[PDB]
Amino acid sequence: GMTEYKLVVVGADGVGKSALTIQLIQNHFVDEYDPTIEDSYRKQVVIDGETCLLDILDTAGQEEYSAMRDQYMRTGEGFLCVFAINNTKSFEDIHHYREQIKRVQDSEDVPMVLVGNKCDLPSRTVDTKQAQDLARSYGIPFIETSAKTRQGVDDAFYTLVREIRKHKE
Ligand SMILES: Nc1nc2c(ncn2[C@@H]2O[C@H](COP(=O)(O)OP(=O)(O)O)[C@@H](O)[C@H]2O)c(=O)[nH]1
Ligand SMILES: [Mg+2]
Repeated sequence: GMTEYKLVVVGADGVGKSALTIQLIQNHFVDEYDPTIEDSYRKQVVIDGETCLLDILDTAGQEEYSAMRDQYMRTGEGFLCVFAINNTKSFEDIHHYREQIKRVQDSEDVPMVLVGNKCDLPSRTVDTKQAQDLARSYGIPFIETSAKTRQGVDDAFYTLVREIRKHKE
């Protein structure tokens, strides 16, 4: 059976969680995707010559009960922690998402990547140094992305898979 990597995209409303997932899946930028919709996506990819499947939950932070949400948070192998480089509050919110992950996983060693999205925008209020400093503090990679231009999108998901492989070895 083809190895599957169960991945979970988390972060504040409006950082580009849906746009990043749809760019990876459909290879286009969606300007408009209902902020309250949480759905999973499955995509076959080749990472360093290994054919594998990514099983991705795009989270929406809604209150309504979802058996699927609970399952992915509990059994997810890797987390993308997304903020927007032009949204200081979304960067300030990252510590909350990391705490939620450690608690549901009951582990201090969960594979994670810090994702700074919307790097196409000039109005940057979160600099590369402060993002690299937070990622260093957590012992995780930092990747700059644009869902709009596709800059760093494969790099973000593929780096998370490389972190999961390391954790499995
Ligand atoms: N300029 C730019 N806009 C983005 C990017 N990613 C998402 N957006 C826009 O930011 C808004 C929120 O995106 P969305 O994917 O709904 O965020 P979510 O709430 O995290 O799922 C939408 O208007 C998107 O079109 C990006 O990389 N660059
Ligand atoms: Mg969304």
